[PDB]
Amino acid sequence: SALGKLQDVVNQNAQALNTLVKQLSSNFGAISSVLNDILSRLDPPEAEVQIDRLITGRLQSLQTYVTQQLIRAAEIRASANLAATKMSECVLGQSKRVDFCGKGYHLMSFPQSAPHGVVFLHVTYVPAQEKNFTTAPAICHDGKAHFPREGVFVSNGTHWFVTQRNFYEPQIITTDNTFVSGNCDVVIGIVNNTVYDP
Amino acid sequence: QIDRLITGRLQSLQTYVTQQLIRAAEIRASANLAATKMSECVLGQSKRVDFCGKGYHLMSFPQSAPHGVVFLHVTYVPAQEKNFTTAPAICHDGKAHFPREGVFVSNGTHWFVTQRNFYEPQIITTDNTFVSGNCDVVIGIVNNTVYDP
Amino acid sequence: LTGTGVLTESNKKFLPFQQFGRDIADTTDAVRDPQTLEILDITPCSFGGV
Amino acid sequence: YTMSLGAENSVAYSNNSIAIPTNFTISVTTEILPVSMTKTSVDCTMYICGDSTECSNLLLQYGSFCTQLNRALTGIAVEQDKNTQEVFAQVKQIYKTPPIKDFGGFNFSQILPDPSKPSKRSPIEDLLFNKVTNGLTVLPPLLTDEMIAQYTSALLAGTITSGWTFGAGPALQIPFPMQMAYRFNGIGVTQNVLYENQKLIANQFNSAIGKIQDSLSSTP
Amino acid sequence: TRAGCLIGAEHVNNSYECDIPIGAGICASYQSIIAYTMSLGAENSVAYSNNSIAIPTNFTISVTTEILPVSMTKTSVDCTMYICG
Ligand SMILES: *[C@@H]1O[C@H](CO)[C@@H](O[C@@H]2O[C@H](CO)[C@@H](O)[C@H](O)[C@H]2NC(C)=O)[C@H](O)[C@H]1NC(C)=O
Ligand SMILES: *[C@@H]1O[C@H](CO)[C@@H](O[C@@H]2O[C@H](CO)[C@@H](O)[C@H](O)[C@H]2NC(C)=O)[C@H](O)[C@H]1NC(C)=O
Ligand SMILES: *[C@@H]1O[C@H](CO)[C@@H](O[C@@H]2O[C@H](CO)[C@@H](O)[C@H](O)[C@H]2NC(C)=O)[C@H](O)[C@H]1NC(C)=O
Ligand SMILES: *[C@@H]1O[C@H](CO)[C@@H](O[C@@H]2O[C@H](CO)[C@@H](O)[C@H](O)[C@H]2NC(C)=O)[C@H](O)[C@H]1NC(C)=O
Ligand SMILES: *[C@@H]1O[C@H](CO)[C@@H](O[C@@H]2O[C@H](CO)[C@@H](O)[C@H](O)[C@H]2NC(C)=O)[C@H](O)[C@H]1NC(C)=O
Ligand SMILES: *[C@@H]1O[C@H](CO)[C@@H](O[C@@H]2O[C@H](CO)[C@@H](O)[C@H](O)[C@H]2NC(C)=O)[C@H](O)[C@H]1NC(C)=O
Ligand SMILES: *[C@@H]1O[C@H](CO)[C@@H](O[C@@H]2O[C@H](CO)[C@@H](O)[C@H](O)[C@H]2NC(C)=O)[C@H](O)[C@H]1NC(C)=O
Ligand SMILES: *[C@@H]1O[C@H](CO)[C@@H](O[C@@H]2O[C@H](CO)[C@@H](O)[C@H](O)[C@H]2NC(C)=O)[C@H](O)[C@H]1NC(C)=O
Ligand SMILES: *[C@@H]1O[C@H](CO)[C@@H](O[C@@H]2O[C@H](CO)[C@@H](O)[C@H](O)[C@H]2NC(C)=O)[C@H](O)[C@H]1NC(C)=O
Ligand SMILES: *[C@@H]1O[C@H](CO)[C@@H](O)[C@H](O)[C@H]1NC(C)=O
Ligand SMILES: *[C@@H]1O[C@H](CO)[C@@H](O)[C@H](O)[C@H]1NC(C)=O
Ligand SMILES: *[C@@H]1O[C@H](CO)[C@@H](O)[C@H](O)[C@H]1NC(C)=O
Repeated sequence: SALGKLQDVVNQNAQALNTLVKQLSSNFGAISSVLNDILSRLDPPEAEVQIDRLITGRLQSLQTYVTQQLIRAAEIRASANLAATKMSECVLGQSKRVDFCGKGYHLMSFPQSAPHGVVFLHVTYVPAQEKNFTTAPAICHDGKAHFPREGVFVSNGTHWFVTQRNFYEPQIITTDNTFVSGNCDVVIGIVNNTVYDP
Repeated sequence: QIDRLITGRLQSLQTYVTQQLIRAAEIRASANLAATKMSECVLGQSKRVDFCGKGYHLMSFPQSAPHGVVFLHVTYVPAQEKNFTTAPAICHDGKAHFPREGVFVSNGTHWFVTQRNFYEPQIITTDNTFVSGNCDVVIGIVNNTVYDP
Repeated sequence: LTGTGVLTESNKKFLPFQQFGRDIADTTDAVRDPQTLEILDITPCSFGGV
Repeated sequence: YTMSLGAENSVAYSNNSIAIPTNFTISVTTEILPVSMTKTSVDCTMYICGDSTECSNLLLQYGSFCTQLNRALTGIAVEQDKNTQEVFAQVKQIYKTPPIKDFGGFNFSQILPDPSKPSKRSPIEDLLFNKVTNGLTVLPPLLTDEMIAQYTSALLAGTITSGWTFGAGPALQIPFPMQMAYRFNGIGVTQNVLYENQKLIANQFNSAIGKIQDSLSSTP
Repeated sequence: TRAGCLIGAEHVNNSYECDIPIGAGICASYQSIIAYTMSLGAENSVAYSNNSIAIPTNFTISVTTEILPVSMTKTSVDCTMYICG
């Protein structure tokens, strides 16, 4: 049941065609469902009535089929527009849109052809093996508040480090990866730690 | 007589099913849009303009509604703007300095560098500027000192 | 008037001239029985999808 | 009258002047999107004919029209449930908020579920539910209102306690001011601005959420 | 059930994932056929506190499939030949 989405479209189209042709076997209240039988068995004054009943029944069946095909074509067009958007934004580039190109942080995507369809293999980055750390919004040093330039302040219990947000890579808190804004009296939850100067 | 009633009622039922399918397509499109908003505004922060509210989108909250969803978009709107005199680059020591992340502003007498979406003036230093070329190429470069820590 | 349904007691205050009642579909929903003049509610027999 | 398009504003453009914001407003806006319809099923034979055997015998002369209509209505009915699954059932973990609502001044009582209500809905969701009022059958939705509210509660707990981490993998806890600072960096504003003005930002957020509830309660 | 009367399926008090949807929160499965209230998911209380963060120490490169239909079978019907031969 992996490729059920394509199979449903194929089955619906084949079933619609099958039902439309099955509608020819119905007489729609006439004496027979066959036009040739009416032409060989009856005179034209009654034959016009019988073919009129068959014509209105078959025309109603064909109009119903065309309407269903138009609605399904609109649905498939919407799906194809979505697939073209995924081809542009997941395969030809890296997308920041959450869950548009797979579950997780999207890295890349690969297109594969399928019968009346496309299969996108979304290669994504999933975080794993997370660990607790004690965190602080800012570091107080020399009466100044230090904030991380790109990472986050973490503590393993005794020492404070700065690391990137999506992977644990502890580094010494220096003046190169932090910036100074204001004193320590304003930021709620600022902790005291040294800031190394290269 | 029953045939006349059957054809009338069958036409009515087919008509009802036809607009039900059209409305189903419309509701399906709206639900796909709502699922996209739930994925991109609630489960992440979206850079798409006006997709998750008016303003710079911060976060979003989903709320259930009868046959629907209500998104509370929390966005950041700039306010209390102030005029400043700006320059593309700072000329110092025969070199052109450009902001790494901010913009050069002047309150009338002194030049500073600030972030683009909030006024926070800072001293123009080498830490927040980068050097590319001399002062002869950039149109509108102004003369100001660049502090060295 | 022919039909199928369950005949039950009713609390509909029919006016003296009034004999039967009709729903939106125009199908009869209540009737006044002759001979005894009582008002019987007509509720369609249980049906549904299997 | 001839309708106005907008208030006229002339932008003071010049080649060497810029406008820099000195303040901000935390604005909460509502967006209402329909998800599903009422699942309706129509018995084609009963609608056209009722209990008449002769009518059904004459209806069989027209073929499989009734099967087509029932199949289309069944497809619509399952499509509504699929729509509700796609919108609300995007998490396989039911996250819960901590009992202590210490989020650094941020108040979420108007959007978190109310324990006092038997429906386990938020006050905003309760107000939203209060403000919305012959062969035919109405099928109930697969997800009831309390389970949809539970899904929204799980999404709210995930986005409050974990930010966007739960949507991309395991839910990683983070303090809410730090998460807000991350969001501030996403829109290009430094963390210091959020931390220095944290009480003001929390107050503005609470005021905006209250204004949302008042606006929903005051607009028909 | 709110959806209607269910005959032949035993009702259990345990909650599982939805296998066959019945309606009104009721789903059915085979294990005899059982009927149950569908479990939305596993409970996961995130250990929130005002000064603790969770940082990933590892990662998984996950590849997922997304199947999207693009086209249908191009069918043409001769209206005169269909109705009249
Ligand atoms: C937190 O991490 C730091 C850095 O990895 C640890 O400090 C080191 O600990 C080892 C183990 O005894 C020592 O050999 C090193 O000399 C330490 N380095 C420094 C610079 O002091 C620290 O022990 C960790 N703390 C905890 C509680 O795990
Ligand atoms: C972090 O360091 C600052 C200063 O080094 C500490 O602030 C001092 O606190 C004591 C007692 O509260 C006061 O008597 C001093 O006047 C404060 N000095 C300044 C400059 O503010 C602060 O308490 C330290 N915090 C922690 C958690 O160790
Ligand atoms: C532009 O801003 C700077 C910095 O805020 C102002 O410089 C300070 O002005 C105050 C008030 O006159 C003085 O007390 C300080 O000594 C000044 N600092 C320095 C380093 O000179 C400056 O006045 C502002 N200019 C205008 C026109 O508003
Ligand atoms: C900015 O500074 C530069 C150099 O300090 C100025 O360039 C000099 O301008 C004088 C006056 O026109 C000339 O005589 C020199 O030959 C120029 N030197 C160079 C290296 O170009 C420049 O005019 C200053 N601009 C402003 C607006 O003050
Ligand atoms: C920046 O300066 C410009 C011009 O000095 C200001 O633009 C004027 O604003 C007033 C007040 O509405 C209008 O009556 C004028 O017609 C505007 N002039 C032009 C040329 O547009 C502008 O308001 C200033 N910006 C701020 C934030 O004060
Ligand atoms: C930025 O705007 C906020 C309001 O959005 C200002 O906060 C108000 O400050 C005044 C006086 O300081 C108080 O009377 C109001 O009650 C405050 N309102 C709120 C909602 O807190 C804030 O002062 C502004 N800051 C700057 C620098 O302009
Ligand atoms: C969070 O917000 C709620 C509602 O906005 C606050 O509850 C109000 O508390 C005050 C005083 O306790 C009462 O007078 C109001 O009637 C309460 N409102 C409602 C709707 O119950 C609540 O105090 C805020 N703070 C916390 C920490 O929950
Ligand atoms: C971070 O610490 C918290 C609490 O110290 C951990 O949460 C507990 O995890 C155990 C293991 O399943 C549960 O039995 C407790 O009920 C949890 N407590 C709370 C309050 O949620 C959490 O697992 C730690 N995180 C990591 C990655 O180890
Ligand atoms: C991060 O996770 C990967 C697997 O997801 C770890 O790689 C495994 O390491 C163990 C022990 O070293 C081996 O027995 C396995 O064969 C490795 N698997 C693969 C696919 O290479 C890796 O060691 C983890 N890294 C850390 C630092 O924990
Ligand atoms: C966190 O909460 C504890 C109480 O549980 C309090 O002592 C501490 O000051 C708080 N820290 C911050 C940064 O709010
Ligand atoms: C801006 O226009 C003025 C004339 O109005 C001109 O003197 C000045 O050089 C221009 N600056 C730039 C950067 O184009
Ligand atoms: C016969 O019907 C009349 C009303 O038409 C009623 O008044 C009378 O009581 C009935 N008599 C009997 C014996 O049912």
